[PDB]
Amino acid sequence: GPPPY
Amino acid sequence: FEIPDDVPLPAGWEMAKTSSGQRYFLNHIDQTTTWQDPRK
Ligand SMILES: *CCCCCCCC
Repeated sequence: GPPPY
Repeated sequence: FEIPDDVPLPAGWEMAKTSSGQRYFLNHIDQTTTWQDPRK
């Protein structure tokens, strides 16, 4: 699960 | 761990922590987030 920007 | 400062980061690439040291790297040229990779 990649974090947002 | 496993991430010395022998080399800086890549250009157009911010960074940010999303947990206990989860310094996920923010790719600017591509606008994205990824765990360790460019540093180590
Ligand atoms: C905690 C098990 C699920 C974590 C892997 C999902 C990465 C997006």
